[PDB]
Amino acid sequence: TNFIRQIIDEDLASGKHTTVHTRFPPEPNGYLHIGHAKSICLNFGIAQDYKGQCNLRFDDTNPVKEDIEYVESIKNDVEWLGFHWSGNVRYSSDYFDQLHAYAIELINKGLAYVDELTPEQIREYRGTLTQPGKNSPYRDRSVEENLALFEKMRAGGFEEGKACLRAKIDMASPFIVMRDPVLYRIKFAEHHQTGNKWCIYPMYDFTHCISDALEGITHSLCTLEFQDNRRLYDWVLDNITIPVHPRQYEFSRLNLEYTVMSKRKLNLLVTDKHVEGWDDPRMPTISGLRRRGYTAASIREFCKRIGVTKQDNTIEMASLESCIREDLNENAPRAMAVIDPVKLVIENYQGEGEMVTMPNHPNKPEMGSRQVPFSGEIWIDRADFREEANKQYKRLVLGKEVRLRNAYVIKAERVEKDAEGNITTIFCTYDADTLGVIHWVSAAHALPVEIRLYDRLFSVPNPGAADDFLSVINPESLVIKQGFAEPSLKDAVAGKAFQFEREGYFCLDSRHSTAEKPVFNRTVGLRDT
RNA sequence: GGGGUAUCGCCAAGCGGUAAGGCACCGGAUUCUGAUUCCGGCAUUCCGAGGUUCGAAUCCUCGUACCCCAGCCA
Ligand SMILES: Nc1ncnc2c1ncn2[C@@H]1O[C@H](COP(=O)(O)O)[C@@H](O)[C@H]1O
Ligand SMILES: NC(=O)CC[C@H](N)C(=O)O
Repeated sequence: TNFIRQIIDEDLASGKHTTVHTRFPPEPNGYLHIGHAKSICLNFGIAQDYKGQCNLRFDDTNPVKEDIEYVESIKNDVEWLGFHWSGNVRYSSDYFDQLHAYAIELINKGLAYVDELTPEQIREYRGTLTQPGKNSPYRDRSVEENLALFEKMRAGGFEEGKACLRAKIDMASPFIVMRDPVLYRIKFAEHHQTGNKWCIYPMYDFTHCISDALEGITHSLCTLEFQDNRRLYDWVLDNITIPVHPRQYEFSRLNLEYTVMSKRKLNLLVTDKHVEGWDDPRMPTISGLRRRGYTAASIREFCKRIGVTKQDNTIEMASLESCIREDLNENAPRAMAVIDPVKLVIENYQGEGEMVTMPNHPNKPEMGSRQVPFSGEIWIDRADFREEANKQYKRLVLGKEVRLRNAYVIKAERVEKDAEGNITTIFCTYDADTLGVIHWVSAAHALPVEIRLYDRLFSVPNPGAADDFLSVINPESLVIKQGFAEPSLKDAVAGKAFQFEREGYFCLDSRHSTAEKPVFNRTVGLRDT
C-alpha cells in the first residue's frame, strides 16, 4: 500500500472507477534505468493487483532525439522484468492525426494561435518566476488566419522556429506552464515511425493527456517535476471534445548513491566511451544490471522495498545489493574460483590426484553435489596466506594449518619468493585422513578465467551534483583479474549466477566470455565484516 | 511568485490515542564459505515555536530547511 493505491481504492469504493488502467510511457531516447524499473513496477504492478490493464507507450514526439534502437531495447527490458502490457505497443505518433485535429478544435475555439515570435523572443515575452509575461503581438489573429497559418506550418511553408502553434491561456499565470504553452513546433526531421509525413510535431503537454484519454487510462502516474504540468494537462482535456478525463498523480523519482539516473548523463558516458555501452555492467540501466548479474526478481523486490511516496530520496547502494544477495544466497549454486592465484604444492601428496565431493549448496542438500578434482599442486588466493599475521587471521599461516574447502587440512612450512621478494610457491603437507578455511583449485584441472571485479562507477555519493560529473568517475569501477576456476564452470551458462565461495556472486557472458577464454562478472561481493 | 515535501544513518508505516517494518549498525549463538541462519539492542520522539484537546506525529498559527518550474525537451 502507498498513497496511490489508496487513491485507487477510494475511486473503486465511491464508484468513480470500476477498473484501473495505467501506463508506462518512456521516450525512446535512451535505455531504461533502475528508475524506470520503479515506474514499471508501479504501473504494471497496480494493473495486475487490481485485475486491470497497463499499456506500454512510447512517447515519441521529438524525432531528433529518438531512435528505433531504443524502442527495441525498451520492449526488451520491460519483458525481462516480468511484465506484460495491454494489447499492442502504443506510440504517441499513432495519434498525430488525432492531435492535429484537436489542435484545430482549439484554434476554432480561439484557444490557440500561430505565433511568429522567434525562439528567443518567446522567452523574452514569457516573463520570470516573479514577473508576469506579456501577450505576443500575434496573439489575437482571427480563427481563419490561425487556421491558414497552421496549415502553412503543416505544409512546410515555414522554416524552423519561424512559427509555432501556442495555446491561448494566461501570460500572467503564476504557473509558468500556463503562459501560452506551445502545442506545435516545426522540425524537418524524419520520424522513426512516421518517416517524413510530418514536419510539425506535438509538444509533450499537449500529447500526453490526449494519449492517456484516448487509451482510457484511469490513473496517469508520473514523477514530481510534472506537478505544475498537471494544470496544463487538465486544461487541454477540459477544452477539447473528449469523453474521459484521466487524473494525474505524481510520486518522487528514484535516486541511487554513487550513480547518475539521468539519460543525458548516461548518454554522455556512452557517447564519450567511458563505459562500454548502455549495458555496461557498471551502468544503472536495466540491461546493465542484467549483464551485471542481477535477477529481475531482485529488482522487483528492490522497488517493493523502497516504496512509493512524494518525498525526495536517495537510496543507498547497500539496499540494492541486499536484494540481490538475498536472491542469490538462496538459489545460486556454489563453486571454487581463485581470483588472485599463487601456487601451493603439497610435497606430502602422492599421485596425479583424486576426486573430492563438494555440495552444490551447503544449507541446501536438495540442490545435489558434484565431484571436484583435488591434487598436489593447487591454486589459492594470495590473500589467504600469511607468514605471520595477528591472532584474528583465521587463514593459512607459515607454520600453522588451515582446512582446504571440502578437502584436507594442510600445514604451510616453507614459502619461496622471487626477485622482488614476491612469493611464488607455498610448500605445505596434508593429512592422510582429514575429511579457518579457504577455497582452492587444482592447478592441473584449472580453467583459466578472466574475472571482472566491478565497483561503484563514481567516487562520490551524488556525482549528478558535481560541476563535472565525468571528472568524478571511479578509476577502479572495473578491475580485471586473470584467475583459475574449477573445471566445473566449463559449462557455465551466460546469465546464470554462481556463488564463488568466500568471494561473491559471479556470472558469465560479460559480452566477452568465449569458449577458449571465459569471462565472469562479479555481480556483488559477499558481506565481509 | 507558484507548485511540492519535511518521522531513527538511508528508505518508510502511522490519517487524534499516546511511534510498524526494511536496509545499515552494535552484541551473542550456530556454521569446514570470517557467508548464510539465528536470538538480543537500537528515535520517552516525529523540522521549530505557540495554540485547541483528557489526549496529537496525527487539527490550527506563525516560522525554518530542502526539491521543482522562466526548452519551439520529456
Ligand atoms: N528516476 C526515476 N524514478 C522513477 N520513475 C522515473 C524516473 N525517471 C523516469 N521515470 C518514469 O518513467 C517514465 C518515462 O521516462 P522518460 O524516458 O523520461 O519519458 C516517466 O513518465 C516517469 O513516470
Ligand atoms: N506524464 C509522464 O509520466 C510522462 C513522462 C515523460 N515521458 C518523461 O520523460 O518522464
